[PDB]
Amino acid sequence: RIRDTPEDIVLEAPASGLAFHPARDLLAAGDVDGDVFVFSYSCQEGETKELWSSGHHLKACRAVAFSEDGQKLITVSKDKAIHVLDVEQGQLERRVSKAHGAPINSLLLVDENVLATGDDTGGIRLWDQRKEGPLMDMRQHEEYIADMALDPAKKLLLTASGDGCLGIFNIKRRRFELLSEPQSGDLTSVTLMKWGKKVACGSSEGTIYLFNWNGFGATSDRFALRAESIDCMVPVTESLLCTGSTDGVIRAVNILPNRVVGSVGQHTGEPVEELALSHCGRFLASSGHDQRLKFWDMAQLRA
Repeated sequence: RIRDTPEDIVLEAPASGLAFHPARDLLAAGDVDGDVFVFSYSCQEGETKELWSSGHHLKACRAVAFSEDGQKLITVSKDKAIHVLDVEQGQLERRVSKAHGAPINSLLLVDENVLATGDDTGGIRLWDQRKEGPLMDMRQHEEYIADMALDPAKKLLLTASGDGCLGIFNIKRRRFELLSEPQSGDLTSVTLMKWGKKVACGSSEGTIYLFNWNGFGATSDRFALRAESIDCMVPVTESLLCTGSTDGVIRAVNILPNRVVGSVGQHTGEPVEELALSHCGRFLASSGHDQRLKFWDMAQLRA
């Protein structure tokens, strides 16, 4: 009998890296040991299987992303390397060792050639797969790069840091633009909302900060959740996003009107590490310190 969502995936180690394939029912995870798994998921009971694993990283895999063409999975690690794996069978195509001088925490694919990486000391690098060495090396942030987001127009890279600042970098000019005023909370998460008009940042105090597009110096608005922290966010619509917190609860949050819509689900009393949205829009995945990937029905929520 086929369910509304795929069954839970049980892991041997908790995963901070999580991403959905842009055209196939595949979910990638990277774990605290450094291993990388790709799972073929299905709403049919018992039909969700491990497709492949890759154990090439030497330390914790902090982030993973599928290329837009669906052929590659790019991964970054505490081992200070970037990996490029083939989606067919997880074969390592490329390892860039000592890509940063510190552990890498964040990864964003700009286009088929260009990507950004963020490290635990706040360093940003931009890469082109066609060119040896970084396009840009920018160290204005003072603390870890938690998360990054991309201008729809692909001109600006937005960074959320533990230093409490939103960072702005110009990809095309290869330069630093500005750091926001620092917030009291560490900025754990950054996502574009309202057709690219608003930047929403989650904080270590359980606050969502809003910035206006091209008003990046200071917040235009803010509101608190009834949660000690927000540690991950993913947009579901132009007005709805989902948050994960250290209390293990996944919340649906509306933006302007700023309102918590409800709890989507929980990893009972275990921190939520990361969220991702299926290429079809139907499923939210959450990765928890309970060592589970859980799938949530977004059709229910989108109404």
